[PDB]
Amino acid sequence: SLFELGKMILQETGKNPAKSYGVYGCNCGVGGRGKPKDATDRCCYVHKCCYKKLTGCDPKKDRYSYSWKDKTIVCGENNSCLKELCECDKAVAICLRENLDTYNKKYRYNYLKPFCKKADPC
Amino acid sequence: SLFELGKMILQETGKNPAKSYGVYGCNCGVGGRGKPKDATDRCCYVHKCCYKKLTGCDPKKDRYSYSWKDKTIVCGENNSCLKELCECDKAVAICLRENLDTYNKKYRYNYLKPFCKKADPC
Repeated sequence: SLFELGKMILQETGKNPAKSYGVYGCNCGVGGRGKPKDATDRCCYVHKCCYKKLTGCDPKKDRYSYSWKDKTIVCGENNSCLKELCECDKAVAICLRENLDTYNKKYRYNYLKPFCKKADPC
Repeated sequence: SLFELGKMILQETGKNPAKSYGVYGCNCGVGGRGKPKDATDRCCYVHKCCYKKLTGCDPKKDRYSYSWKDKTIVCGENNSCLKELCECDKAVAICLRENLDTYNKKYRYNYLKPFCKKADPC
């Protein structure tokens, strides 16, 4: 769920998930996908695409087990869907962190997501 | 559109709309409605309901004219839906502004809007 996702992003990036990625670019946070504005945004793009593919569980609300072991998100062996969900979340948290170097505050508070160029299909 | 809306919110509240109301509470910013966390959130609640009554225009993207006259949002005539849209946006900007005094930064960055109690029907 967003609980785990939020925590992962926090654990990885060291950033407040909602603050730094709640309305970032065309893909981070709620809204759907749009043309990624940068690497950070594409993390979220990929992440949402990851969600799209998920069947059998709710990415937003379904809880799952993961742990923070040796500063690594380790998804619990939940079930197939929740594991994928966890891995989606882990991936984006890692991705967001990996792309903190190009994280652009200019993209941080995007009130204009619907005006993002349409996203390619996932 | 979110251009006018954001601008209205800015003009009324002085606040960066996406920062302060992009992810605030259960109702502000993208996402839908939820039980308002407070008066600010309830503005957005009312706003989103206001949107629900619109037909013939896209509240997110359809631009419309309004002027900032005597520190008042004055909706241009536009057309019926855009006028009504503008009035929705005006109302929430005003409401957001009116409720700055209880604007709670602890609701500002809600990564968990899906976990908000379900909104009442509009």
